[PDB]
Amino acid sequence: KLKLSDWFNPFKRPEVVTMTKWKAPVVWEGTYNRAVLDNYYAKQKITVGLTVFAVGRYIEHYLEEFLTSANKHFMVGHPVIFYIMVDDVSRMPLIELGPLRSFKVFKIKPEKRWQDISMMRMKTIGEHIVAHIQHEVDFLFCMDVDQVFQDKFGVETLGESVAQLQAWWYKADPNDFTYERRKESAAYIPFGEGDFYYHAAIFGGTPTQVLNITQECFKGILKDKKNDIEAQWHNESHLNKYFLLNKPTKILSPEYCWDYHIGLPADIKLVKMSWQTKEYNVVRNNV
Amino acid sequence: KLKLSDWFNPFKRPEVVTMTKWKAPVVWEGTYNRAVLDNYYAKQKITVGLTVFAVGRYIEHYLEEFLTSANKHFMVGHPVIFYIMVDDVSRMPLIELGPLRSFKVFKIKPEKRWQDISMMRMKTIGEHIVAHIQHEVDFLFCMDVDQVFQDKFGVETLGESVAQLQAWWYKADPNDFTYERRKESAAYIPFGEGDFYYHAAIFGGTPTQVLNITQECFKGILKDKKNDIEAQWHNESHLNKYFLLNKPTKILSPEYCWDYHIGLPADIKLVKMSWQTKEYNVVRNNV
Ligand SMILES: CC(=O)N[C@@H]1[C@@H](O)[C@H](O[C@@H]2O[C@H](CO)[C@H](O)[C@H](O)[C@H]2O)[C@@H](CO)O[C@H]1O
Ligand SMILES: CC(=O)N[C@@H]1[C@@H](O)[C@H](O[C@@H]2O[C@H](CO)[C@H](O)[C@H](O)[C@H]2O)[C@@H](CO)O[C@H]1O
Ligand SMILES: O=c1ccn([C@@H]2O[C@H](COP(=O)(O)OP(=O)(O)O)[C@@H](O)[C@H]2O)c(=O)[nH]1
Ligand SMILES: O=c1ccn([C@@H]2O[C@H](COP(=O)(O)OP(=O)(O)O)[C@@H](O)[C@H]2O)c(=O)[nH]1
Ligand SMILES: [Mn+2]
Ligand SMILES: [Mn+2]
Repeated sequence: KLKLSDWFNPFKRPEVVTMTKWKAPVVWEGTYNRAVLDNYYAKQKITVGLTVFAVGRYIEHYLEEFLTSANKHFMVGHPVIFYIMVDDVSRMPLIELGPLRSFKVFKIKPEKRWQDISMMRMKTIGEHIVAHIQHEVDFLFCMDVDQVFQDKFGVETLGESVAQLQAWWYKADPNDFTYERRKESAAYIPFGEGDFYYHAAIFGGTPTQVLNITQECFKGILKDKKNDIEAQWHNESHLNKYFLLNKPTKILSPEYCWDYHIGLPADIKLVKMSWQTKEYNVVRNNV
Repeated sequence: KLKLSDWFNPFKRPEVVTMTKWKAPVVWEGTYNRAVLDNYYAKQKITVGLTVFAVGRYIEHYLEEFLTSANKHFMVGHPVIFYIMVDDVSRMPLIELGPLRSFKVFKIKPEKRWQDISMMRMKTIGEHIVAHIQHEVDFLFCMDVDQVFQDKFGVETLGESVAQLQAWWYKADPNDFTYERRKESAAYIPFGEGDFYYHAAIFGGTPTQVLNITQECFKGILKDKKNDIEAQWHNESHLNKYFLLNKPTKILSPEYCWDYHIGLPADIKLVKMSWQTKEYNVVRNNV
C-alpha cells in the first residue's frame, strides 16, 4: 500500500506551504520522488486520461501547442489517452504522437456565449465519464487549452481529487481571494472562510471524483441561472466552493500552472506548465 | 495458465479442418468460448493493436468503412489502439470512437507503384513495432483497408502468430495454390510442399512475432529486387513462405475474411469480415 512518506518529502521545500490542515500534500519541485511513483504505478498498469476543449478560434490559437507539449511532458512512461472536444473537427491540427500516447476526438455543439462554452464543459465531462472514461483510465485530468506544458508533469500529480493553486494568489490571505461573494449564488463563500484559491484551468482525480466535481459545479451553474445570477469567475467560482466543502487529497504548486507575466520569483524552481497570453479580442465573440 | 481446451472445442465443427498437424487450432464459428477468453484476458488487462494503411484513393474508398466497422466489432470489451498510416492526413476521415477505442495517425510517404505501396507496409510495420507498438500492446493485427468487419472479431483470434485462410482456396489441394513457383524468388515453394494458403489481408500475433514476420517478409522482398524478380502475389507469396517455415500458432477460418463473390456455402456460419469488391481501375494508378 502506497503511503505519503514513500514519495513525498515536505522538508525539501521548507520555505513554502507543503501540507494542508487536512494532511493533504502540496506538491512542489524537490518534494516528490517520481522514480518511486513511476515504478509503483507501472506495476498497477495505470492509464491516465486528459480532457481538453477547443471551441472556435481557441482551436487555431492553442490546440496544437497544447497537444504537442502534452505528448512530450504529460505522464511520461505510462499509457495516456487525450480526449479532444472540438466544435469543428476539420480545423483539428495534425500532430504526430509518441510512444504511449493515443487520442480520440468528439464533435461538440458550440454554445453562443463563451461563458456558456466554458461552463458547459462540466456537463460534457460528466457525460463522457459515465459513457466511456470510467472504463478507460485510472485517473483523469481536465485542462484549459490556453496553456503549454514546459517540463515533466507526471505521476506525482496523481490522487483521488487534485486541485491547482492559482499562480497570482498562492501567497494571499483568503479574505483577498476573488471568491464569489454574493450570497445569492451557489458558488458563494463568506469572508472568514476558505483554505486556498484554486485555478479552474487544471483539476483532476479518479473518474468517480471528477464526475462528482463536475456534477456539483454544473448543478451550481444551473441553479444560478434559475436565480438570474452568474458567478464572477464561472467554473472557478463553483470549483472553489466545491473544494471548500470537499477538500482535495492533493494540491499542485503554481509551478504546475505558472503565469510568466508575474515574472519568475524564488519559490518557482521548475515550471511544468505556463499560461498562454490572453487574446480575448480574437478568441472570444462576446463580452 | 490458459490451455487450448479451456476455450477451443474442435468437435463443434466436425465437417471442417479444426486442427493442424503441429497442433494449432483452426478457429471456426462454434469452436470458441469467447466468454472464457474475455474474462481471462480482462484479468490480464491486455491491450490489442491494429495497423491499417490507406494510401491514395484507398482513403476515400475504404478507410472510414474499415474504421467504423472496426470500432464496432474488433476486440470488444478490451482497450484497442488503431494505428492509421496515410499519405494525406488531411483526407483521413474522422469518426466517433466508442468505449475502449482510441487511435493515432502517421503520415507516410506514398511509393510510386501500388506494388511497392503494398510491400513497403512490411518495413513500415516493423519500424513502428520497435519504436512504440511493442510498448503499447500485448497483441497486434495487421490488416488491409479494403474490407469491413461484419460481426464480432474478438479474443478468440489472439495468439503468438496468427494466420488467415484465404477464402477461395481453403478446400483446395496445396499443389493448386498460387504459391510463388519460380525458384529464383525468395518466396519459392516447390510442388509437393505446403499446409494451407494464407491470406495477406489479415495476420497477427505478439509484437515480437509480427516483427519477425514483417522483417523476414521484407528481406525476401529486397532479395528479390536484387535478383530482378517480383513475387507473383507480393506480400502474400512471402507470407506463405514464412508460415511454411515458421508455423502459425493459430489459424482463422474463412469466416474471419470472407469473399461474398463466392456466395455463402454451408461451412460459413457467421461472417466476421468481408472483402470489399475490387475497384483497381479507380483505386490504382499503375500496372
Ligand atoms: C492580483 C491579481 O489581481 N492578479 C490578476 C490575476 O488574478 C488574473 O488572472 C485571472 O484570475 C481569475 C480569478 O481572479 C481567473 O483565474 C482567470 O482565469 C485569470 O486569467 C490576471 C489575468 O491576466 O491578471 C492579474 O492582474
Ligand atoms: C480459385 C480462384 O481462382 N480464385 C480467385 C481468387 O484467388 C482471387 O482472389 C485473389 O487471390 C490472390 C491469390 O491467388 C490474392 O489473395 C488476391 O488478394 C485476391 O484478390 C479472386 C479475385 O477477385 O478471384 C477468384 O477467381
Ligand atoms: O470560446 C471558448 C471559450 C472557452 N473555451 C475553453 O474553455 C477554457 C476556459 O476558457 P478561458 O481559458 O478563456 O478562461 P480563462 O482561463 O482565460 O479565464 C479554454 O481554455 C478553452 O478550453 C473554448 O474552447 N472556447
Ligand atoms: O495503392 C495502394 C495499394 C495498396 N494499399 C494498401 O495495401 C493493401 C493491399 O493492397 P490491395 O488490397 O489492393 O491488395 P489485394 O488484397 O486486392 O490483393 C490495401 O488494402 C491498402 O491498405 C494502399 O493503401 N494504396
Ligand atoms: Mn484558461
Ligand atoms: Mn486487400
